[PDB]
Amino acid sequence: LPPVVAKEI
Amino acid sequence: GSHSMRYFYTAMSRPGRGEPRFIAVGYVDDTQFVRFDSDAASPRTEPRAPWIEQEGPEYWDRNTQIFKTNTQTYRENLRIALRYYNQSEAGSHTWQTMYGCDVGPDGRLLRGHNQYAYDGKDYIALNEDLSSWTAADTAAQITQRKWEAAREAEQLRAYLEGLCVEWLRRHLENGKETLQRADPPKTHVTHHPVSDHEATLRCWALGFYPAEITLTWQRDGEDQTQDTELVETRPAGDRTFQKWAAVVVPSGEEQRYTCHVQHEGLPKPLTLRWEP
Amino acid sequence: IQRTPKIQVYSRHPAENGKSNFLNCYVSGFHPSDIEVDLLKNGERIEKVEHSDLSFSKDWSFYLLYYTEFTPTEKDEYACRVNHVTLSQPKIVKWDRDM
Repeated sequence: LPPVVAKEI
Repeated sequence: GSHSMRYFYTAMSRPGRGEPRFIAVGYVDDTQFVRFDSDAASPRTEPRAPWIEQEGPEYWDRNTQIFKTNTQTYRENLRIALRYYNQSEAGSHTWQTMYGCDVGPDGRLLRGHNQYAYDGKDYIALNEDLSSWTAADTAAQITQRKWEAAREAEQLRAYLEGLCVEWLRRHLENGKETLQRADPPKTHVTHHPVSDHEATLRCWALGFYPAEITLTWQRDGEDQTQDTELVETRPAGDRTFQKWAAVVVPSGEEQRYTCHVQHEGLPKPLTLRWEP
Repeated sequence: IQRTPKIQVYSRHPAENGKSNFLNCYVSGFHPSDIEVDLLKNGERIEKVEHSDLSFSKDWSFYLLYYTEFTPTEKDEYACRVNHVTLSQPKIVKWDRDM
């Protein structure tokens, strides 16, 4: 499974 | 024998031409197995390697859910970046991210990766301890304190040490026939006269996998680094790669030259010479 | 910033006139990602040309492989034409059976 990028810079 | 799973995300703004495009691809070593493109008619994660196809619909829909979320998060990152760098909304910009876990022969994590680049420039990266960050500039420092405050590194650590390596081990098992098979390079030396006093000796390596390889020319046991022409390893299109190293030698002296080939698919380092 | 692409034109298998093969144009080391690539046959553009999914190297530069099935001959000339924001005019690279 691909990593979740839920947090913005 | 040391393997890795990697995901590469690219998000690009294009003012006046719709919302930013988001593209994601996944690899196991040098084999791509998945892709996602927000620009596709009906955006959905698609298989790019035979062995992954057997995964159930749960896997695929979960993938699409993650990528659609990532698509919106990166559109926000593009908007946020304009503020961090005092840039106009009229220009096109790029965000790139790499995630990955390297595993050793026994399947345990050798190390995890997570790096970001804005417009092709390093921005922020998770350190090897998978607990801290390294910011490249003052804008990235903002992101760093922001991520430290939300303990993002801890969630990433869990993924890298958990899911990443578990799925990599699973992919390696299902795609064993190819992922765990090294294909040695087919090698030969060609001769091309350039002048009456000189000629080009080209050492070829074809049909090999993985891409990692070493090709060097030696003149009487001495490496000709500075005088060797080496082209970037290139994909053949059938999963294998190609590469060559050439050297211009004085006519008659070619026997003082030997081509050395190192590849994990070879029992031992090869040594070649032009055979007229 | 901006990086101009490197170009390599070559076939999948050693070329043998008459034998079906695959013509490749591999572009790498470029940034930004927008790029136009055409495979040429005697100056004209081949219509059915496919390409790999956008990806990039550790230095963040992008790479793509454009390919088309083809049967090399003695006289047919093949080439790759690339255009990128770093290029004033399209760059053309001829296919050399020995490269």
